[PDB]
Amino acid sequence: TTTLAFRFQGGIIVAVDSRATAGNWVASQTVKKVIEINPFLLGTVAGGAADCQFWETWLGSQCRLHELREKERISVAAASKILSNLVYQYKGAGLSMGTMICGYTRKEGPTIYYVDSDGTRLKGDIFCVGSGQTFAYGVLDSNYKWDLSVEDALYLGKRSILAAAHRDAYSGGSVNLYHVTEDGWIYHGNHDVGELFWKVKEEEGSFNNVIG
Amino acid sequence: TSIMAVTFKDGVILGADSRTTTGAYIANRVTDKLTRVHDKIWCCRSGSAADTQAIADIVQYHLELYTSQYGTPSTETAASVFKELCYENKDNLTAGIIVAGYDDKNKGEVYTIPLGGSVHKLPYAIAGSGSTFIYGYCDKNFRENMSKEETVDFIKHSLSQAIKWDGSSGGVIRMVVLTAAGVERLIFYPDEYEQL
Amino acid sequence: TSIMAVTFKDGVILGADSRTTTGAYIANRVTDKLTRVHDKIWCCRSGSAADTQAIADIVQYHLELYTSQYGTPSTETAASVFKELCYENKDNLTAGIIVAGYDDKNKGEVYTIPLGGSVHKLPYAIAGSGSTFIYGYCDKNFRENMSKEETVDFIKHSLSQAIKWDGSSGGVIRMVVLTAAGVERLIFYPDEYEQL
Amino acid sequence: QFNPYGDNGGTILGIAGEDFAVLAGDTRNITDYSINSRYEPKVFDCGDNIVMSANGFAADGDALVKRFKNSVKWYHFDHNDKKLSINSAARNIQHLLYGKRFFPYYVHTIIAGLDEDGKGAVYSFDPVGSYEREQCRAGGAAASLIMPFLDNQVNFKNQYEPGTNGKVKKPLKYLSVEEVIKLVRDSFTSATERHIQVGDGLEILIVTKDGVRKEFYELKRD
Amino acid sequence: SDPSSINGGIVVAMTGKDCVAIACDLRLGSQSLGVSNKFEKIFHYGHVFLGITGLATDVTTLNEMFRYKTNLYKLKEERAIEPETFTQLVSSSLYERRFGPYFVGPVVAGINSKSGKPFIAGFDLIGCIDEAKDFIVSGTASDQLFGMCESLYEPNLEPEDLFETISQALLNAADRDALSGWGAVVYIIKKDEVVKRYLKMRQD
Amino acid sequence: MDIILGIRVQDSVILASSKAVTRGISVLKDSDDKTRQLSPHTLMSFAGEAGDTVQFAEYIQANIQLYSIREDYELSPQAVSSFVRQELAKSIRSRRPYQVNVLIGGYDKKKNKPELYQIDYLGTKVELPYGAHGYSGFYTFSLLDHHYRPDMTTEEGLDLLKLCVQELEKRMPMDFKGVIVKIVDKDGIRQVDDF
Amino acid sequence: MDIILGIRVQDSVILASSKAVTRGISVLKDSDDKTRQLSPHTLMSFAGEAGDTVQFAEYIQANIQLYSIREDYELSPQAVSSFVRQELAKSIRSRRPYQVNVLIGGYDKKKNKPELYQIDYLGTKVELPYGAHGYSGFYTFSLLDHHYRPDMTTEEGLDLLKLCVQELEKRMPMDFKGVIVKIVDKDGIRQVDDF
Amino acid sequence: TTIVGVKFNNGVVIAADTRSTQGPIVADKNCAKLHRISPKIWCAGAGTAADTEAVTQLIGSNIELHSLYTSREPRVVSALQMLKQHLFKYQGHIGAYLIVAGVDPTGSHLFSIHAHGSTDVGYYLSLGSGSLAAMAVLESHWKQDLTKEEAIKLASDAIQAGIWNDLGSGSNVDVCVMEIGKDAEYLRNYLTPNVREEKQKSYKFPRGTTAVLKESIVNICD
Amino acid sequence: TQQPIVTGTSVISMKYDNGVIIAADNLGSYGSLLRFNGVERLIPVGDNTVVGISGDISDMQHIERLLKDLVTENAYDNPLADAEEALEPSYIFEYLATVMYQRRSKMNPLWNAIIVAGVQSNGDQFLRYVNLLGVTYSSPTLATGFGAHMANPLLRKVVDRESDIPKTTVQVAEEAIVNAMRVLYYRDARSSRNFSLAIIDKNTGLTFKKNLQVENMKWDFAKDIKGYGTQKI
Ligand SMILES: *[C@@](C)(CO)[C@](*)(O)[C@H](Cc1ccccc1)NC(=O)[C@H](Cc1ccc(OC)cc1)NC(=O)[C@H](C)NC(=O)CN1CCOCC1
Ligand SMILES: *[C@@](C)(CO)[C@](*)(O)[C@H](Cc1ccccc1)NC(=O)[C@H](Cc1ccc(OC)cc1)NC(=O)[C@H](C)NC(=O)CN1CCOCC1
Ligand SMILES: *[C@@](C)(CO)[C@](*)(O)[C@H](Cc1ccccc1)NC(=O)[C@H](Cc1ccc(OC)cc1)NC(=O)[C@H](C)NC(=O)CN1CCOCC1
Ligand SMILES: *[C@@](C)(CO)[C@](*)(O)[C@H](Cc1ccccc1)NC(=O)[C@H](Cc1ccc(OC)cc1)NC(=O)[C@H](C)NC(=O)CN1CCOCC1
Ligand SMILES: [Mg+2]
Ligand SMILES: [Mg+2]
Ligand SMILES: [Mg+2]
Repeated sequence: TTTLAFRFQGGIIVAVDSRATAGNWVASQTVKKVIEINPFLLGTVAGGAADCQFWETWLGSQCRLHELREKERISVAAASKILSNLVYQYKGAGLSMGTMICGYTRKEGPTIYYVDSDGTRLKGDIFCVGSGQTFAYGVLDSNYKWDLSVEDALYLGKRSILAAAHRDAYSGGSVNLYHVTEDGWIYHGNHDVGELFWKVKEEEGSFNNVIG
Repeated sequence: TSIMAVTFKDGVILGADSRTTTGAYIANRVTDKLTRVHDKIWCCRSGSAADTQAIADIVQYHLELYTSQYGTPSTETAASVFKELCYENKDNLTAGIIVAGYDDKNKGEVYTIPLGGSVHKLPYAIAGSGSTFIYGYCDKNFRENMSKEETVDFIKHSLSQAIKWDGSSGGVIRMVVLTAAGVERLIFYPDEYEQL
Repeated sequence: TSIMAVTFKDGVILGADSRTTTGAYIANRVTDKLTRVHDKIWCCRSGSAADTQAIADIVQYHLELYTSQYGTPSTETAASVFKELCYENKDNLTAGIIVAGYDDKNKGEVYTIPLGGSVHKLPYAIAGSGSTFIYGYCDKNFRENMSKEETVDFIKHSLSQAIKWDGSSGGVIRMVVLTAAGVERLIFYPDEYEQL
Repeated sequence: QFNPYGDNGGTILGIAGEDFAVLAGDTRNITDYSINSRYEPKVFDCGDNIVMSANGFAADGDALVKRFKNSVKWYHFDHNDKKLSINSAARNIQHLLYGKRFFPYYVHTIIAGLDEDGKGAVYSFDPVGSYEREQCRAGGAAASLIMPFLDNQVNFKNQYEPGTNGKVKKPLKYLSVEEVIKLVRDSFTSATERHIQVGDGLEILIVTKDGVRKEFYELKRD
Repeated sequence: SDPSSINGGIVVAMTGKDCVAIACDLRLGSQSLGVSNKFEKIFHYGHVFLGITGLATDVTTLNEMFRYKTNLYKLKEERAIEPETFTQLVSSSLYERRFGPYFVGPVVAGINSKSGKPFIAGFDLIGCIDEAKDFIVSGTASDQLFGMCESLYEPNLEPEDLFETISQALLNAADRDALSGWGAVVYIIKKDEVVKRYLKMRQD
Repeated sequence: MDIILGIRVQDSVILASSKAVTRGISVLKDSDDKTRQLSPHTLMSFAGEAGDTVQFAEYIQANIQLYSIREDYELSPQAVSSFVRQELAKSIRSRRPYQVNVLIGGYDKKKNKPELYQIDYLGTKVELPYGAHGYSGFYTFSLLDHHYRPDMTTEEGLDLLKLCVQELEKRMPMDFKGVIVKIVDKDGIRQVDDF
Repeated sequence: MDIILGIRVQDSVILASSKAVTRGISVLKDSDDKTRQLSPHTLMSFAGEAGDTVQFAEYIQANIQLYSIREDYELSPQAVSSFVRQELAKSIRSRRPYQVNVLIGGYDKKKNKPELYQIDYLGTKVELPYGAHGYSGFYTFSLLDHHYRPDMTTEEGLDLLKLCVQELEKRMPMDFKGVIVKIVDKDGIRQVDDF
Repeated sequence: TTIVGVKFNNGVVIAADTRSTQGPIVADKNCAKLHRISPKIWCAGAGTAADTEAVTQLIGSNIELHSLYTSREPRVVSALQMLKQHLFKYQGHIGAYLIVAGVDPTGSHLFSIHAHGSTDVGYYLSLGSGSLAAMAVLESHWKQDLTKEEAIKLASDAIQAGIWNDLGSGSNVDVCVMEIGKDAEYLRNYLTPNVREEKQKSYKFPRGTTAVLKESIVNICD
Repeated sequence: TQQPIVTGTSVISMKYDNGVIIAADNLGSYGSLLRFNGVERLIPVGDNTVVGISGDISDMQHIERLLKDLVTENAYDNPLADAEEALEPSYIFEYLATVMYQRRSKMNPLWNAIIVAGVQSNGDQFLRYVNLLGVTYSSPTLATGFGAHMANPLLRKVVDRESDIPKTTVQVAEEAIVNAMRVLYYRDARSSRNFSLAIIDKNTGLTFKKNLQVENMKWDFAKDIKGYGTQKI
């Protein structure tokens, strides 16, 4: 995996790859690494596939029970802490999870929370998680500004995954884009790296290391 | 240890050496490895002293409680209680036990219980470290329905060889005779058996 | 392996089973473990087949070269060459060899060479995995200055028991008779020896 | 030390069509270099038009299928004989597998059937419950041999339209049951040639709205 | 620390009607990190072609070594080495390093100039020759290549058809392996002409 | 030893190399030059095991300088890199291998072209437009994939290099105390003093 | 988690705590506050195993806050530290111990005295004029042995603290992204925003 | 592997399967395990494939030089002695398990050599992963005074047992008959009971399916 | 976590036209020591099933007791205990298979390989295997231990697939089994000459044969074999 999400002027961008690995075996190229918890909450997942899949789906159930009981949508902080407290109970047992709970609420505004399987929980503006996080960071950090447009921010998130998909052997397949606003999350399509790479190379004039 | 039990015409005889070792040091050279679990049901103990001892004590307790309720137990029943302990606690036990007893109906009987916890009813049985050296001898020389004197000679000559070759075995040769007559204890010293 | 060599009135007899094992599989059930290093100096091989084989070949080479220069070697000389190889390469060898030969002066002689590389001259010798089960039997039954027929019976009965108890031993019982008369090969099949 | 796992070999294969789905699997069962059975089926009809196979360690595989079959039974009792949809079955299986997250079922599971729109569906699982719906999946020992062939022939990967300068991709289309069974049979004969744990026989379970049909084919027995 | 799967890569060779094809990917990485997308694994000495997968330092070392040996061969024999002879030379050289081997999976391909017969061969790292009528595979996605070749291949393919088959075998195998891909090269070899094509493949 | 980068542009090769020499919980030096001039138009940066790095670098330097005197002629960057690779290729199967990774930046005077070679301690040589050893690559490669163009000037290359160093200073765990930058071109080797 | 310092002066306790949160070869965050307010006049900084640190800190915080509500009274820094020590002393002989080291800086309103306690994950409590956990101590203790005076002002204490941070930034291998400084005195807890 | 050797009236016959494996993958479906040491001394090899090839060639080379030196046809015991002394020197690290057989002026012979350098003599022998399957057949059907045609049948039947029942053995049966007074006849692929069935479909692609980036003519001439 | 102590070797079996045959030698080995020679490893359950067990003998004796107890439990409140509601081979197998897998799942296995041979109430042949891991499989021929490597190849020459079962008579099937037992005696170092054989036929019922011996053995060729290579005497 490679997953990122960053805060900016126009809300939150969230981008993930779609590759699953079993060692050097490519298990899948079409996997979903963004879980839609509710119309205002997203959860990215990296690490052990089942651990991620099982506990994030479980998190969505706990968030549903919260709004039934409290007649109010759960905060991004509270949602992330339900998950971080859960994985902390399993600390040492060998769970592998690198998640990012992204969403908007009235009291918080746009918020991102990094949560991982050894109990770390961090609020922040920019995070990259997964085997190819460093590759994504390289492109994202060097082009990031708060004043990015929704159009430019979406592209930077897409381009940062593409960069990692290229270099990281354990990332690729396709890019899944999301945009979180005050009105909720908006899906911005699946982008296959098979076509996206050559499209980006030609139009952007980048990737000169590759035989064109 | 070298130990053995042998059925014969009038009943059964148990036999054992008297050497207990902690490494190459002989902790006790006059050990009594023949132990009573009931009036006419005895056993030979090989392997861990502590384990065989703890087992024999529990068996003796069970058979005493059996006798209080249901009268005298069979030799098979005694062996079954031994087995139950040895089998169910096989992971924590190093005990090789030969059970021998005299009923009036069933006459002499010998059951051997190796490390695993399996039961094997036999005409005669040999066990312990020193038994390896006398499989050849005991097989060639054993006969069914021997006399008391023949069986005593068979055990004496066998354990004599087992002792001669096995460093872990030695001292005196204790024996216990189980018949309708009663219970008889025998002993044989090095000066006698060594020069057989 | 079960192997043995026994001196007697007219000379010496070597005896062996025929089972070669790779684990619990019998690779060869008709092995010839009795090997000639000289006209009337033979040896029984136990332990690693490859090692005992390589050694026996070197000894055969040395004794052939000895004969070319100094005439017929003694049985002691043969055992000394075996020892020299086994002792000096003890770290890399798993070989238990019994050397047996017939001189006209010294008559029958038996030398046993265990793992260490030590030499031991004996009236008779037993070795290999299956020998453990017949120490008792062989000690009780061996006599000095036996006849040829008595010694053949002694080896046959002994190896029969060794085979019966040892899983690593079996097949046929090969024997080699070394006397002034010459060299005689004998064989004995399961149908005969099993029911002794 | 006692090792609770073993490898019973073999290989399985699931392909989804427009109004059907197939789940195929060789009938060979092995341990180490020995053949245990030349015909031991591991593709099962579990009711409600769901076929299932859990290839890898047969003991764990049989245990899982047995539990899922039982899960279907109690779904009927507890919910007024309602039909278990393929998507619901998949989620239920995830919980079965993940239930033993820290002492897993050593099996690559595949189920096949029809979705609630009547279209062909193949779901595939890892040993600890991770799952994903696909048009195509090979599982088991020879999965690495078969899977790329399926990518090429079922999903038309790396295939471009002739004369379009590698610009237009070959268009995706559903395959007929006749064309799918051809790919299955060629996949298994190819896998039999190069993998020692695959052979003896091939058993295919086809799932349409009408029910579950079976087909058997011989494979090389070496 | 498994020499055969640090750098990654694949080679595949096929026979056709009066022709042979040999192909390879272009990736060189250090485990997860992709480093170079220009690293070719196929070399040639006269008309004999050699593909080499495995540890990249040895791929380079062996190429330089076989160039060395084939050059001296040509000077003394006064003729170019043939594929059958070269195959033997490779096996000898690899087995010479029996207890300290080059961690490679070489593949010889070429047409015998005298008889005109298409020839391919593979080796394990220790020199064992694997001769084949149909095809030879090598590298981190060898399982994948075996599965692709065994299904896609058919005998007596024409050069233009053979190109399509070998290319599709390599591409679809490479996409299921993390350490292979990043570009590909295919050599189509006829009796007295050789065409080299760079394939367009997904760059992840 | 940790961070060594290389960027080949239109008319030159630029090598950046970290200044920190750490041992244990102490930065012993923050002005270390992790490079040697092999010849007037060839520069080699290095990183790896302590002691091995300099010992290897100076050993190569001595050999190349010996060649230059003997033939009264400068060896090409390609030739030097091939020599270096072979030395490392021998090394790896020695009793104690050199654990040294290197970048060889050189200007070929016959071709009038800059050349950058990346060679690891195994003897794995590759010619690249941009290179890096160690953990640096995990950030810089993707960054350069995006921002690098083949026809850039030396000044553009330095700005591109600043962008790498900034990213490393932001995301790398260890303090590497900045970098020493050196440029290799037709006029030889020179050091950028203010970086 | 890595660098946490503490300096008790005449009328206050000053806690410095590094901002870097690193995992693997990536600095995930450079603005992390490694402290919790246990009560209005008691502050606890913490460092150690990931997850354990915050989980422990918040657990203590909850307990102290519960006490404050129940008794309508603030617990003394000595009492809080004794409670914390006992929790760690239990922890160390648990199935999975908290691997957390803490500094407890507090102002005792009854004594009108600042107090600094250093407690490691074993439950080893000590009252000190200045304290540190991890590798920081190996530099700061000797530095403070020299420059520290017991009658210093808060402003003098901050300059003394700057001298520590400078030394750590110079000699520590890892980039800890500066520190967040907090002062505990008679008027409560406040943060120095410009450091 | 599965390899066997059987003695008969006027000579000896050896046989072998033709499967080569790397892990569970069949590397070669038709490799030659029967090796010529001299014209009338042949060798069947099991174990590490390169070691059986290399050791047999080396000894074969030295046997040829020895035959020229002595002006005599080489003997089986010479090959046996040279092989076992070589294998023993390397303490089993050369993983060659051989069945050596042939005819020479002394007569007909049949031996087996293990990797560690131990040799056996026999009328019937079998080595390799399928030696137990083969030996089962040999033990059931072997008798004294076999004819040539009976020995070839018994030998090939023993190899078949390995082919079918052992996963480490497969494909075809190679045989070599060495009779006294006659030339040794090497019967390559004596039986071929594992022919691949016709594929269901031709996967010949439409020309232009693969996308290309560059073309160039390669110069092979001077 | 166990280690087997006193062990039983190969159990071999096959189907024929009207029923099944199963056989197993009477040896209880103690490592390389051939300790016990009177061990019965075929245990009949009712008059229509025989369970053949290899591996640890203490665990075998435990399984004996479980089967013995299963017959008793089935008879309780069951007027048709010797008729329609009698114990089937398939019932007996599934019970054991459940136990074996439960024990391996608790990391405390019954260290055995088991073959349940029998004939169902409707005349169908039942033959199925289960081991310490809870692995189950069925085939026309089944064997444990060395039997799997040596017996199965021989028995599969008789019945190679399902369609060969009606073509195989009890005379042919029994001859193959007895031959296989001889081959195992030649080649298995932990086997004995004495063995037991059981035939469960749908017509003639259960025939249990005790104290059989391996006979017609070829040993005569041994006398000609001299040395290990270059020896003539
Ligand atoms: C990239 C590809 C790194 O591999 C991502 O982290 C990716 C994330 C992801 C998220 C949701 C769904 C699919 C994939 N992770 C994987 O693909 C993951 C990598 C991984 C494997 C094993 C691990 O050990 C704890 C940690 C990470 N791959 C898997 O989970 C694969 C499909 N499953 C297995 O390997 C099955 N194992 C998992 C561990 O338990 C034993 C069985
Ligand atoms: C002979 C010596 C060897 O088999 C007998 O079995 C003999 C039997 C015996 C002894 C006394 C009373 C009744 C029966 N056994 C011993 O003498 C025994 C040797 C033995 C010790 C430990 C074993 O494994 C657990 C197996 C055999 N000796 C002892 O038990 C002595 C008293 N104690 C020790 O050696 C200390 N042991 C305790 C157990 O753990 C290892 C260290
Ligand atoms: C009985 C079987 C056991 O002591 C005999 O000693 C017998 C002696 C013999 C056999 C054939 C010809 C002459 C003499 N030995 C064997 O059958 C022997 C058993 C054995 C193997 C290895 C040993 O340690 C090195 C000790 C005993 N069998 C073999 O040598 C067989 C042919 N080979 C193997 O088992 C493979 N070994 C090679 C050596 O390293 C371990 C694996
Ligand atoms: C059967 C097939 C065993 O499976 C035979 O013994 C066969 C013998 C053979 C094959 C071809 C030509 C002559 C003889 N053996 C193999 O094919 C052999 C199997 C094997 C692999 C590894 C082993 O561990 C050392 C032992 C046996 N396969 C090979 O030798 C293949 C070609 N090479 C490798 O697997 C790689 N070498 C690397 C160096 O270490 C040995 C394995
Ligand atoms: Mg990638
Ligand atoms: Mg004594
Ligand atoms: Mg086979």
